[PDB]
Amino acid sequence: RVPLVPKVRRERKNLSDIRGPSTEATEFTEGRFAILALGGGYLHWGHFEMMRLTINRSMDPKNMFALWRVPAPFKPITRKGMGQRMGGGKGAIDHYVTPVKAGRLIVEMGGRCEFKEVQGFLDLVAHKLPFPAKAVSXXXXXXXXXXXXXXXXX
Amino acid sequence: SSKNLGGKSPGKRFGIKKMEGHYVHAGNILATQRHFRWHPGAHVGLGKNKCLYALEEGVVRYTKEVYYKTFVHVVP
RNA sequence: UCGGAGUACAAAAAACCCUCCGAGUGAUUUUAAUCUAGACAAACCAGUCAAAAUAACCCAUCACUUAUUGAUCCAAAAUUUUGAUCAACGGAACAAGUUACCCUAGGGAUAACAGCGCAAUCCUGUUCUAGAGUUCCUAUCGACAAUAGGGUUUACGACCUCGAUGUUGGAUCAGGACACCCAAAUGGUGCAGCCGCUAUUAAAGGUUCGUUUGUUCAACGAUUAAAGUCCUACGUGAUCUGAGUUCAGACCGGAGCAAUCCAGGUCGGUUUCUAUCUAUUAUAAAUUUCUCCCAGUACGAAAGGACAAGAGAAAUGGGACCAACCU
RNA sequence: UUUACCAAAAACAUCACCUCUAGCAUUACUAGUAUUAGAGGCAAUGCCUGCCCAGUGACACCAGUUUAACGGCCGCGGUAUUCUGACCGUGCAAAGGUAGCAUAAUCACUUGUUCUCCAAAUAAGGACUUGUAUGAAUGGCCACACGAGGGUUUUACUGUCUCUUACUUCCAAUCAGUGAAAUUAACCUUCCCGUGAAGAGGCGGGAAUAAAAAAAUAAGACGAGAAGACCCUAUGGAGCUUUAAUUA
RNA sequence: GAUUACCCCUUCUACCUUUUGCAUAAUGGUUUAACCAGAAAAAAUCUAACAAAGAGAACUUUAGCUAGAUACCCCGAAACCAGACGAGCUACCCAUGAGCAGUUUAAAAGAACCAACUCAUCUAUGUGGCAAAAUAGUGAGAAGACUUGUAGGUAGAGGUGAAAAGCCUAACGAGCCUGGUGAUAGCUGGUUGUCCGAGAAAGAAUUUUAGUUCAACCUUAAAAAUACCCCAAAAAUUCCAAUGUAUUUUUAAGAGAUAGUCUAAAAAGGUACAGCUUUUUAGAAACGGAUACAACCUUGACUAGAGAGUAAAUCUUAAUACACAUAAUCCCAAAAAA
Repeated sequence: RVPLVPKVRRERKNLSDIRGPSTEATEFTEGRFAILALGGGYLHWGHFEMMRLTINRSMDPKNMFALWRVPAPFKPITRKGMGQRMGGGKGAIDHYVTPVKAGRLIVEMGGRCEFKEVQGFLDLVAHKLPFPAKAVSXXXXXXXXXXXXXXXXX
Repeated sequence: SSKNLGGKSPGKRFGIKKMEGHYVHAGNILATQRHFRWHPGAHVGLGKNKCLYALEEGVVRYTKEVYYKTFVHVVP
């Protein structure tokens, strides 16, 4: 998965995606189980692709479907040549990353409901990410949000 | 090292020189703008640079109208 | 030099060897005649809007909307304007190199060597467990990622130093770190045994002699219980060495019309100091190896083949001595 | 013969070879006359010095001549087990390196490969040639003899070394006489861990310590000594060279 | 400061210069004495004379004119030019003299070796020396292009040079002396008594970045104004009531400054590196606190006083699974979990 026409100039680093806690993609929708982000960070294309390979090799034979809410990275990464100096124009683009805020759903999976497989797999995925991943279901997310609001009200 | 090239352009200081409620004089510059942000009202002339000015002595007043135009008037 | 769109979120302005596009004009039709207020912008100088009066009639479209130029003195078609790519664009009317033969004024406000800050790069301990290992994730490996340590590599920054911190290597003299090469104590082993592999604990001692080339290396010879790594201004020139390199010559090759250069290869090239202060001018108890004996038994088809205990020799080294040998 | 005072060398000079300019007089040349004089390159001698005059220079005059004048002397494709290309085709140029030589005072890759030398040879010698980047008078290839030049291998002999030891003399040491020097802000002058413009005897906290010399060791006082000779700055200076511009 | 007619203990990081910042291991100083570096009035402010006139036959003048009194320091080159002095050093040459054993050898001033003499190959010593070119061992030439005495010639918009950018009186990419000359230096090193008030770190340009010219500020002496903190009418601000304030300019002269940093926030570059660079906003620079230490925390800065009340701060809080290199602890020792 690569950008069709990367003629667009490299984008500056806003850092607002790291700071901002967007609740936009937190909507659970049809997915019974999902992955949540506990911190802001840039998700490499290799991370996402190898996560796709991870969910493909771990695919449940009976019933499973993989849905990724995270789109292909629109943000390139700029790096100067090794051993060079500062300035003298921008460097070369190594690869692309997707800005990820707090609360955004990384991966949602359709299928039958089993806690044993889901929790474990999403834990493995949690070990495969630079930021802590939270395996989420409707009841657990609603109970955690209600407990956090009730603990903030006290 | 840098292939791309561009220059810097000194500001012409576009904006509004006078405010509503202020007492101005005839021939005084009201608002210097690019194209039309606002439109000239009664007793207010229009320039080639699209800069509104006061025709006669009076007080500046801003009034919005929707038929979406913004008029500046001078009340003697 | 200039114009527009972001960086530069709801009046201005605001940088970087930040980021996108545009100009030194192109064309079609009507034509901008005299001067009175009053404002915007503005360090200087250059730029915008314009009621209203008079004489005579009754500027405008495209190149998204704006850009699209030049201040003095000096020349000319003629008595009023036309000329500089003065583009290094606020503009010395008119001009290119070299100096390792160099000199002076200066600067650590500014480079190279070392230190320091940083840890991309460099090295290494780990986290997750897909996939190899016939079977078996983790004896031995770790797709892809994640958390760190270290300050030996290559760089960044230019913080002390250019009224000087002398930059490689070798010799000499050491000290320290442990990520242990060897000797020691162990775990696991796809560990029968002997030898290995992997990991843990441990820096007390030791860690050789040569050939080629300046090596930092590397290849090779002979041993050894092993021939560890790094730091100490990549230790050590007021101890030495000048082999490398840092400057006066002689050639090859390349570049240049030439003066001459090259982070290229061959030869040669005097290295100054009498110690003022601080510091220093030893008590000791060790350390390493080989050989022999039990033995060629247990074990094993065969090949193969100890732990312990005992004995005799050296070695390095500490502290010594001159009776013999030797100078 | 040459940098008197860091270079004595392959450099310069030297006999010799060649090119080219001078037919002329009484304080150079020279009281000389083409076998003479000036200029240039090369450098005994031995074997040779092939091609190119389009450009520059030079000579006869607009055209041509002239390489021991300044200089220059190619690429691609195809063809027989493998490989290679005597041969052929083609582009370009004024003409495309002939003899000889060659990992060389030249070769980047490189410590080319092979052989000799050594128990081991990035050096050395002898060969091979895809010569990055040899070449025939800035000469080419060899050469007896010669060299305080630059390299390599056996023998002989040695305190060079394994590995140092002893002795003699002049200093160092003592006493007496005569009595310096650079250096020096003032100095009551310890160490460690940290900090401080980032390397502290003067700061902090711990450790150590009665007060003063002499003979010795050179770690520190970023020791002493030279207003860095590298780097950069200044609308600094000077030497040298030109098709920089401007001209007695 | 205490303390005894002396000392130990407690309280403190030389001066100066240069700098964003120096006790700094950045600069200068052995000490002392002495010597030693702000001398120019146009316009202006001010004190006086007279006043539509002043001023000693000259100028100004819609209150001027005249006079007096007030602000702009030194040292230093490398080099250039002119006039001369220099070949008793050395380089070459002219004239006139002198010197260079011995041995093997075929005729051979012929070859080779080797003393004098002429050179300075290598090593060592010497390194404010014996000596501002040495001594010891060793080595080259040594009848030749040799060495040397004396008398002469050639000099700097040059001479000479068996040619090294060498020599020309101990340092020659162009000698030395004197003069131009107190050459030029935007640089660097310097610039001396007391007290009081106020008190600066960046707008555009420049054959410009280590320098200048007016703005952004500031100071002196007078006048006329008003100005800010600024809510709703309106377009983080741009404006304006009211508030409690004091100032904001106008004019007249006169300065200096324009090679700065860090933290906090928002950005850009760099690697979600840097005591990193490039911007915006804010703060910043006793001797209290942070062990010491530029900004962090507390505080705005009279002298004197054997008074008092406080600000910040100081010693501690967080845990469980039937790896660098000299001597330690993140400032002593310990402690505990108002």
